[PDB]
Amino acid sequence: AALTEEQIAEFKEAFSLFDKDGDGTITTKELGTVMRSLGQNPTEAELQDMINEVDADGNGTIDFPEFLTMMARKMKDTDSEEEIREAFRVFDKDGNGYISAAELRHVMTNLGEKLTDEEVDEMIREADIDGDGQVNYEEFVQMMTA
Amino acid sequence: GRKLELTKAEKHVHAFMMDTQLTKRVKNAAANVLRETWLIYKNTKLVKKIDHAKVRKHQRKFLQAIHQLRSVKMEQRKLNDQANTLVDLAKTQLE
Ligand SMILES: Cc1cc2c(cc1Br)NC(=O)/C2=N\O
Ligand SMILES: [Ca+2]
Ligand SMILES: [Ca+2]
Repeated sequence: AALTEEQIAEFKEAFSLFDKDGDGTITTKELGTVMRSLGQNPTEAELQDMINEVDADGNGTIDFPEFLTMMARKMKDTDSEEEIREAFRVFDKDGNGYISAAELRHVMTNLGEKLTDEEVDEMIREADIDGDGQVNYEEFVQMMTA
Repeated sequence: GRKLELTKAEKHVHAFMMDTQLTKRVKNAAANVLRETWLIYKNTKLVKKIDHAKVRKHQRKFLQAIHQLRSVKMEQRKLNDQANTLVDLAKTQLE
């Protein structure tokens, strides 16, 4: 657990994503707002647990010191290839490892936040490696995570 | 930068037993797993004649304790991924 001086200043900006009113401390109410804006639905007890796991002095909120000290233990990352491949698999109707360019355009222009037809053109240009109108999403994901 | 990488999950459940409610739940359910495992074993292997009504009672209490422990473990995994969500959000500022 070592943080560079550069990581410390960047995590100060990060603290403001949570400390919504800027009074220097993260409360359960603020974490609920943050978590719901990320599309999750923690219960009150779950929010209290998140606070309590980091709140070193037991005053009920998280200050930047406690915030920063716990980030120091959580810096290890790992690749997302398999999880991304599983998101593509949601749209593999026949479970054959393929999604047609036509079906990918349909998905991307109708579900989620969506892409424009121009943006989907660029994505398919990269995703349809063999030029056969079909996306082998395992290979596409392996290219993007290489 | 980090590109598509995300915070690595801890390989084994090991967190949030500060909750007290989760800690009490684990202690009581685990003790009941021990209790009902013994009482099922005694009543199926250490008696002259099996009392099946007794066996059904302790099988009911056994499955409830086992599934209570499963419920705690799933709640620990949920809490751990909620916490990793917050870590991942903070790490977007490293870019
Ligand atoms: C950024 C952040 C991380 C965490 C937390 C609260 C905040 Br904010 N509570 C936690 O247990 C945790 N990581 O394990
Ligand atoms: Ca605040
Ligand atoms: Ca505190």
